[PDB]
Amino acid sequence: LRVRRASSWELDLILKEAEKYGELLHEFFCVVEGKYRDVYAVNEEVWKIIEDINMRPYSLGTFVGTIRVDENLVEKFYPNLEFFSLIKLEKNYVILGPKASFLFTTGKDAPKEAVREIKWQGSKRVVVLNDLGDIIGIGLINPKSDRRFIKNLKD
Amino acid sequence: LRVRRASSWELDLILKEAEKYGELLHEFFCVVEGKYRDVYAVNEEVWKIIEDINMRPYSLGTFVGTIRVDENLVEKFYPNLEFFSLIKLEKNYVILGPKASFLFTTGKDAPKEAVREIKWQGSKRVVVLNDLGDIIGIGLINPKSDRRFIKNLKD
Amino acid sequence: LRVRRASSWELDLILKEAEKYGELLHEFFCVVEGKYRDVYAVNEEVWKIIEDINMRPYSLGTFVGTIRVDENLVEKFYPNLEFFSLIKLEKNYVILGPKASFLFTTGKDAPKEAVREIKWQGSKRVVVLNDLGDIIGIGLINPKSDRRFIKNLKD
Amino acid sequence: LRVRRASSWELDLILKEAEKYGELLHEFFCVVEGKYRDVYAVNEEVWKIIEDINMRPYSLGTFVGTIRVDENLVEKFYPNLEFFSLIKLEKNYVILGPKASFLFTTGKDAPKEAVREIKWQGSKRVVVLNDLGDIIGIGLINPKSDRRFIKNLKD
Repeated sequence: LRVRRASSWELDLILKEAEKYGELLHEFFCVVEGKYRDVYAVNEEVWKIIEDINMRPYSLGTFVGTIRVDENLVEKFYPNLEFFSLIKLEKNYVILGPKASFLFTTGKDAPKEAVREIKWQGSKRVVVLNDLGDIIGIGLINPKSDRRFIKNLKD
Repeated sequence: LRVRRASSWELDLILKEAEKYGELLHEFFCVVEGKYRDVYAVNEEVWKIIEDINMRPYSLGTFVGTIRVDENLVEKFYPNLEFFSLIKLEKNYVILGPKASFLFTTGKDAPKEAVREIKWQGSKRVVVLNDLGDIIGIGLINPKSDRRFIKNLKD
Repeated sequence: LRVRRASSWELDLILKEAEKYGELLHEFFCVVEGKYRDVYAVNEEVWKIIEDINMRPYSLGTFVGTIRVDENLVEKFYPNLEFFSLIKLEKNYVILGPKASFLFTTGKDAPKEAVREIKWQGSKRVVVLNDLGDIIGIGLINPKSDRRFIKNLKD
Repeated sequence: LRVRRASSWELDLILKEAEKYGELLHEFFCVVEGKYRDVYAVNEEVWKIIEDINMRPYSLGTFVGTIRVDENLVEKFYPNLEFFSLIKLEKNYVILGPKASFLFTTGKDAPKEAVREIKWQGSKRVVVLNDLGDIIGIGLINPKSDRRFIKNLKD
């Protein structure tokens, strides 16, 4: 592993992803060149340090996902759920009732009737909130389906 | 311990507290009559059940604080930090920078220069947010002080 | 959906799994008959209640995995990581150094040189501990390989 | 603020405390000279770095407590609960039943009848485990009392 600050390109990929949902509140990222490019949210100090000193991933901050080239030969940032804690959430989310929220955390899809609020602006992937506004996972909207309207991806 | 649904009075005390900060998103509470009255956020089903069946505190839901009579012989709800996860936060909070946020979680007060945003409407106790908008504790505003502008109460 | 206490057979499937690793410390389980049989660790009181009163999964306790029929037409309990918190761990585990432990939590396999201790007794799946003895995930031992000796399954 | 590796003396104060309970599994600590000396468990890499580069507390690792001079003018390390995650626990602990464990996490003392196991070797402060062997807090043994045999200190 080489560990470095994120490239301008990589930041844009990370930003593109965050901006599907809202405002990216966190500025500083490092990349761990492994098999794939792992993205860490780092504090400003670590971001500064990493210029002069290689640091191991366990000293960096928070792993928030990976950059890979997808099927279409398009580089994408693939966030983990932790990445979403960096976002002031504004859109492409659904709020589920408490029962459905709970079930969602067990890997269950959510039915449409369980959706209390949806603010959807296009994204396939939506942030799934429980009824307390907390992120419980990421879901795949299934615009046509009812029982499985929000397909469980991550929880 | 008798375990019961919260009284209308007790709900009002709980609501009074939540409404210093925003909208109480959670409706159902039980009270565990111990030495003091412990408040649990319970789901609707448990709230319904508790009518017919005593349940032990470990089956109820989330302990969110205690009702006691304060110094002025005034009954107050004393929330724990968990109570605040029930509130759509709107006011009486401060947002700290990441460095100060971190230190706050170690029990440190926050200086005024660390305050990135304050939406204060009167309360002595403010919700302290980190720079990601997450609740890191409760603070006592010290309107006149600088180094200890937000006194650490809970984190 | 039907929620009931776990059958004798289901308890054996659960116990079989726990006993690969150690002593199952938790006695009481319920099953939620959904698409698949989901297993909840419940407290004794809930286990008692669920006799006379249906409860919803969000009132039950802790989701710990699912019973399904595998490829061999053999019923198996598939634990999630939370299940392992119910086990006094004794065997089929590895302990990783801190660097490898951290990386494991990011979905990385662990190399053999990272294994500080292994107490392996046959199981494909091993509990992966960090250097503090805390469960960080489950891994697939690849006895013959070096770079990917512990294949990451869950973390 | 000055951030440095822990002194030999400070390491002894930390080790003294850990060794009341078992084996300190973590070797590397830094100290943040604030109002008091705050102790951070840091990884080896950070411990190495902190030689040549000041880092802020938010980059260090895990805050585990504070060194202060007590009433007897004796320097002591005061751990927080997180410190105990660094210890292979061997002694000065009690194990509580699940009901009492839960109540303990709400700040309640534990009665003697709730103690399932006690391995006590002298310490006023005992690690309190739940019935799954997980640390739920620290308690003050009140050898002579029954209702409040384990006084709740931290949970």
